Amino acid sequence: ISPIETVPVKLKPGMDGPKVKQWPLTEEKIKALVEICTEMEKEGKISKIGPENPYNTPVFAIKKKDSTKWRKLVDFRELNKRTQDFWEVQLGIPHPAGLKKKKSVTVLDVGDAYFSVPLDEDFRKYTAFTIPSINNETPGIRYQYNVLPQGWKGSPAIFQSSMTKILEPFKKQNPDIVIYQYMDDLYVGSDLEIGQHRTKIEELRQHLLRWGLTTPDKKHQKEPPFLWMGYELHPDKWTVQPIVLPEKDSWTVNDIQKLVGKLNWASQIYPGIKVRQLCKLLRGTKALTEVIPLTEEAELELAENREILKEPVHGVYYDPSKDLIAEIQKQGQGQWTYQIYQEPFKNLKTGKYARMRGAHTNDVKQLTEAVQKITTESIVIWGKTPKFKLPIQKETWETWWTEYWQATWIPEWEFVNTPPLVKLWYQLEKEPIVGAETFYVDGAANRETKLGKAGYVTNKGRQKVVPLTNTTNQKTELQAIYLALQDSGLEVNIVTDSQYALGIIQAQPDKSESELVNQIIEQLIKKEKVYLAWVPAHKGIGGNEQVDKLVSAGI
Amino acid sequence: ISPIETVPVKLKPGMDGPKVKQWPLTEEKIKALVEICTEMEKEGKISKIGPENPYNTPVFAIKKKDSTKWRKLVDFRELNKRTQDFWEVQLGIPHPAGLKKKKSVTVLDVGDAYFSVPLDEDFRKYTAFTIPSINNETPGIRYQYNVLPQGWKGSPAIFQSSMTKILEPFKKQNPDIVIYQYMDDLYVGSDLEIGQHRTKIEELRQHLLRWGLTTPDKKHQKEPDSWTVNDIQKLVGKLNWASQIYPGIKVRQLCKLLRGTKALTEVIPLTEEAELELAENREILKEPVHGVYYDPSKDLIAEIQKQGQGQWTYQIYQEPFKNLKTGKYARMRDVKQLTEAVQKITTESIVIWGKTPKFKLPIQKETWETWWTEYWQATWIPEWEFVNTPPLVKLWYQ
Ligand SMILES: Cc1ccnc2c1NC(=O)c1cccnc1N2C1CC1
Repeated sequence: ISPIETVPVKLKPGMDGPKVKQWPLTEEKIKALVEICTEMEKEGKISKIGPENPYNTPVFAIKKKDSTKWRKLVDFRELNKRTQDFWEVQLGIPHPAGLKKKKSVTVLDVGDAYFSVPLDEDFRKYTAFTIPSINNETPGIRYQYNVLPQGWKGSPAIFQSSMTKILEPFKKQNPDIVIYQYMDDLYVGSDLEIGQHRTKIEELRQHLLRWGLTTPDKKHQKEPPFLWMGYELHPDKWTVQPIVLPEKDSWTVNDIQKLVGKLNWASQIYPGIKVRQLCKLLRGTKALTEVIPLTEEAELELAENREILKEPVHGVYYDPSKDLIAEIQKQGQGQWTYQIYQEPFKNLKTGKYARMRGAHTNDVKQLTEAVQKITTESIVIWGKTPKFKLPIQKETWETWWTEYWQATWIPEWEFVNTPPLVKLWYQLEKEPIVGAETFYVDGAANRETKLGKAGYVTNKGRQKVVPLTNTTNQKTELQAIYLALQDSGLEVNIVTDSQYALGIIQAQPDKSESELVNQIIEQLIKKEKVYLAWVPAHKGIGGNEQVDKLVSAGI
Repeated sequence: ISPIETVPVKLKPGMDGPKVKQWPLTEEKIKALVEICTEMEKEGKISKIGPENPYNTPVFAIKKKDSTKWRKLVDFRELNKRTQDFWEVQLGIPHPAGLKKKKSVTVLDVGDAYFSVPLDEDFRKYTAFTIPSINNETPGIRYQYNVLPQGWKGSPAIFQSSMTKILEPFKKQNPDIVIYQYMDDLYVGSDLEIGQHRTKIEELRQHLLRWGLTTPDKKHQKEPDSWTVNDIQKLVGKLNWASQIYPGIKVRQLCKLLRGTKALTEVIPLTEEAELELAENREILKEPVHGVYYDPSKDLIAEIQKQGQGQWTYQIYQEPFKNLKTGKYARMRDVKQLTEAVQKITTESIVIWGKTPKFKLPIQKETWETWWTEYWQATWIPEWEFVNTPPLVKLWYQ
């Protein structure tokens, strides 16, 4: 019971009530599922016998772990399936990083709640179940619910909803003592002199109890630094709690998957944790029990992470509004990271940004990629975008968006002297240097035979070819550029028959992910003027027909 | 009291109401949205709270023009696929192939009409949606529409009879002025009436208000030597490549010119199969030369806008290298630039084809989801896709 207002529930169009029977655990079952089913009325009437005309559902008694009485179970999956797309789903996680601070909060849990709130009437008939009645020749004991049943998604949606109807008059009779709910759990908090908080908790617990929901407590029963989804929190600050136990090698992919788990959750506030190499190798591993060999560096990502994991990293000022909300990206963990903060020391939120995206999306381009995670993140956590303290500055940034082939927009960002990363490492001259030895590029290789060819041919009747075996044309065309650079100085104009090959260079990448490209970059960083230019894939172009030849024949 | 006075709106066989998302709106953005929705609820019918229906539809709050107040721009994109596209057969408002030919077009936001005037029955439940709460601290409750939603194409389909009669007294007093209703907007277009249109439009902006409350709040007057070798790497390269969106037309005897090697020297400049092919091609490049380029009201209109610098080139085409219109928007001093182009194009695809195109935007997926809703005024929502990594210009233009 509860004098509340029932929510209409229709069965997915076309379907009908569950026809699922079962077959007994003898006296163990029935006996347990009766000394209890009889209290489904006489001790809070939660169901009514009404055995013949309806459908059915799965009766089953369990209970074991840390208690003293045989619990019942009927998480009816058929009914469960004949209505379910039905409600709007419970779906959100308020990030502590933003929960503003109350002076004192409290978490009154709620009694058996998803059973207090009522359940329709032009429905209940499908929440029936048969308890065989007597021994073997058990006549047939049949009930059917009258309230939200345990394990039927109507329950959480309807419930979350019946309780915020009830919490409204209160939540109106006294604003400022605003609250939050996530399943039998009301995290009530306000900035009240503990004393009056003590009673205004009574009122909440009282207004509850006159709508059923008999909130079990003694005006706040619960260890004061609660366990959220992780997020051990307190009006003081918050944090995450137990974070490890990695014995020693025999490290299967099943484990590594969880370690990047354990590590990531932790990213929240522990500065500079950084999973690249520990999930790096985590590839293929199509099987849990595949004890993947760790690596050299993973040891460092666990290492450098290990020591980081002390306790000189905990909480935030929570949202404390009126303060700019600076967010600086102290980026450069051989990857990119950030911390959202408010005032001086203690941080607000710590989050990384490793970029598993690109043929080396530059510092500049990786940085931007990161501002729209913070920007996106901020917008959700506090409902606004942050002031940005960026290790970049005009020029570098300035010119790149100004001249990058795609679009982007960034909030107030301001620079700070630190490890620069301003990737203006190498730029390309737009007008073919004259009084320069233009090299003709071409590399090739066969599909079947792994026979590749590192070409090139200049206007000074020069030429060379370095053979390669075990490549693909889109590799030979890059060594086909490395050479040209490697066999010249200062200037140098390269002509190629590859849109791809240049796309790399032109994107002006960085970081070793493909050593040809890794060096085709270092050359550039130090070669006074360069100028890649494209020429139609072969088709007899001047200079290109020539080299074309060199690298072709040999296949 | 109305009272009963609906129209039987329904969904295509094998369908369910949208169950979209709702982008996490800036707080101020919700603050208003929460206002717009409360006046709406007390303004009756237009909205009423739901609680056991799953359908949801993205909702944004924005401003329009030089800005002062806000406005909800509700994203019925899947309810369209879900209803309109189906209920696009009968109710449908067909498209006048002269509206473009009538060179001057003013468009009126005659959409407020859709509200209280008519309504949904038995189907209100699909126009559901939610107004958030920063960080989901509260279950930011959801409303339901009880009148024609100023958003979905399903409305004007309903409102074409009321709208027709209303515009009737004018369609005569002022005979053939092509009037096209598309979706909450009217493209009343006309011949180059010497700057005039200013007149007739306000004449109609007024006729609407007299003979009805259909209100296009305000006149709304949208009243419209060195021929270096490398030079051929360029010339040829693209030339060779232009004609691809053409048949195999000559370039080669201009081509071959660069034989041997040596790239900073000038070639010619003066030759047969050179000048008489550079030009031969030169005259070949003029919009109308085309071919079997046709619209097939049956295959989607794809579009690809290419960021130019201060300028932005765009290209609406139905299927591969066969552009059906390929011009350039361009306003010096940029996300909020694409914003103005993606709108310019759709507002033009419409006047021309009765349907917006599917955008392939050169922007990071999410740097758009964060603020397309900044300088985005128009009420419809072109369906876009983020195509990146990358396009190929270095010409295409000149
Ligand atoms: C887990 C959780 C989720 C949402 N809000 C809160 C909490 N619980 C708290 O203990 C809490 C801590 C600090 C500030 N607000 C808090 N509260 C708010 C209600 C006072």
